[PDB]
Amino acid sequence: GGKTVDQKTYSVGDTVKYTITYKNAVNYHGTEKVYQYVIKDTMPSASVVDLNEGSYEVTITDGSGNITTLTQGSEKATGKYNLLEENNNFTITIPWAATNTPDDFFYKGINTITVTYTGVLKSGAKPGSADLPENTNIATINPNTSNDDPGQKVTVRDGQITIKKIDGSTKASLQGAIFVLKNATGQFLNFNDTNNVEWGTEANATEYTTGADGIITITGLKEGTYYLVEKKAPLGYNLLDNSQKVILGDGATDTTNSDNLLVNPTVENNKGTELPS
Ligand SMILES: [Ca+2]
Ligand SMILES: [Ca+2]
Ligand SMILES: [Ca+2]
Repeated sequence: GGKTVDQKTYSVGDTVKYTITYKNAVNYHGTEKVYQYVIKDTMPSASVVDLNEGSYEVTITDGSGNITTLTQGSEKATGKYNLLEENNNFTITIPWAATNTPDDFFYKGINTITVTYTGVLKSGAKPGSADLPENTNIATINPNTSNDDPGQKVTVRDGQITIKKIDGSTKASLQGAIFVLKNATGQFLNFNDTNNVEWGTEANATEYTTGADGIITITGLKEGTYYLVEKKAPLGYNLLDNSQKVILGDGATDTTNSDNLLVNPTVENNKGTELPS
């Protein structure tokens, strides 16, 4: 639709670039002179996507491709837009004519209004591919003082890996194993800032321990190929030599309800000699 984001999925802490596009901007609406367009954007909670205030680029593109880049201000004048930011939301008002009644229009023909801006994904975002109103924003664009536009929505997305650690023979769930997560580019996950996934050295990696249920949950990752690296085996088990590949997104296995952003790899462990005896 008319509201889009730059990536199909994100990791927590990533910059999300949003684009709002409105292609029907002309000088009359009904028989009424258009003297402004109002763009209102209601974002998710800032605990989910935190708007970067002041990040806007506002343009008008005419039918020939000519671009006018607008600048911020309250004056009713060509080349301007007014901004109000409150509560993680914003409203942009673009004056369209020098006066409100019949001329003194600033722009001619059929124009496209584009607003680009950014936000930052935070820890409250929900993972997966389902209907997620909490991850969704809505932008409306209306002439003059109308509020009838039903708006354009987009949902930011991320993924989750639920690791289950078992004994390869008995299939029992095993507590106390320690893993780190590696990406496809040689780096290790540091998720110590709960609002920001980071990738770096192994020494700086976050260590995850399998719980009483054998599980580790890592929530808030971009699609891609990851590798589960065992740092400590459960008590009595041999340390696994090699990592286990886990795909999140296209190509995923072990999905929950066919959702390739909710994956459930099982890692098998091998009892060490003393434990079979
Ligand atoms: Ca130009
Ligand atoms: Ca109305
Ligand atoms: Ca980051």
